[PDB]
Amino acid sequence: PIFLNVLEAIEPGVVCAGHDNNQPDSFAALLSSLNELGERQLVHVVKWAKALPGFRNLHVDDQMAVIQYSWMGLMVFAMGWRSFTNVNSAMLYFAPDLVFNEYRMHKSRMYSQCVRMRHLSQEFGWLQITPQEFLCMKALLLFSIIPVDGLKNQKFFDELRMNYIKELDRIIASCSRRFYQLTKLLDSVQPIARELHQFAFDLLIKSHMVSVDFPEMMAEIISVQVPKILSGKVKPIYFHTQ
Amino acid sequence: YIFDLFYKR
Ligand SMILES: CC(C)(O)C(=O)Nc1ccc([N+](=O)[O-])c(C(F)(F)F)c1
Repeated sequence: PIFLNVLEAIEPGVVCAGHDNNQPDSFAALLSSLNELGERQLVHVVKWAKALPGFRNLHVDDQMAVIQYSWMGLMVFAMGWRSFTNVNSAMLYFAPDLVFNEYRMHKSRMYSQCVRMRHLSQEFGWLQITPQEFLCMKALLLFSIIPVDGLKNQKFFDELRMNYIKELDRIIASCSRRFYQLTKLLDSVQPIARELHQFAFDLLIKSHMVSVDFPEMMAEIISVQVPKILSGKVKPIYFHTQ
Repeated sequence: YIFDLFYKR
C-alpha cells in the first residue's frame, strides 16, 4: 500500500494563525491574520509538495510554478476537511486560533466565499469522504492548474498527474459512480479558489488603505503569479466541462 | 523574488 503510506507520512500538522483572539472582529485584524495564515500554510505546502511521490521528477521552475498556483486551492480543500472533521462543518476552521463564525464570515467581508467553503466542507460529509480519499484528492489538486503555454516540461508533468489519478482510481477501486462525485468535488474547488484569488488580489491593491497586512512573500505571489491566473494566462484543469 | 529563495532553504 506504499503510495498511501506516503501521503499521510508527509501530511502537514496544525498551523496556527498566531491570532490575538482578544481583539473584536475587525475586517483588518481578521484579514491580517489570514495573510499570515496564507503565509504559514504556504511554507507547509512548500515542504509537503517537495516530498511528494515523484515531485522532484518535475522541473524546478515547474515545481515552484505548480505550487505557486495550487497553493490556494489546496488550502481551501484542506481547510474544508479541517472544518468538516473538527467542527462537523458548523464553522470555518482555518486554524485552531481562527475559526470562522457567521459573524466572522460576515466581518471579513468574505461571506459569499465562506458560504462556498462551508458548502464544500459540507460535502465531505454528504459524500462519506474517507481520509485516504481526501488525502489523495488533495495531492492531485497540485496537478490541477497549469499555464496555457504549458510547463517547462509538460511531458514529465502529464506523466506525473496521470499517475495520481490511477492512484485515486485505485484508492476508489460500479466504482465509476464514486469516481464522478469525487472528480466533481475536485472541480468545485477551482471556482472558489479563483474567488479568493480575486478577493486576495483586490485586497492587495487597496491594502495600503484598508490597513490589512500582507507578508512579503504573500504580496509577491499575489502580485506576480495570481494575476497570471486572473488574466486567464494560467487556467485550472477541470475534469468535466464546465 | 522571495519564493525561489524559499526554494533553496
Ligand atoms: C491571503 C488571503 C486573503 O488571506 C487568503 O488566501 N486567505 C486565506 C488564508 C488561509 C486559508 N487557509 O486555508 O488557512 C484560506 C482558505 F484556503 F481557506 F481560503 C484563505
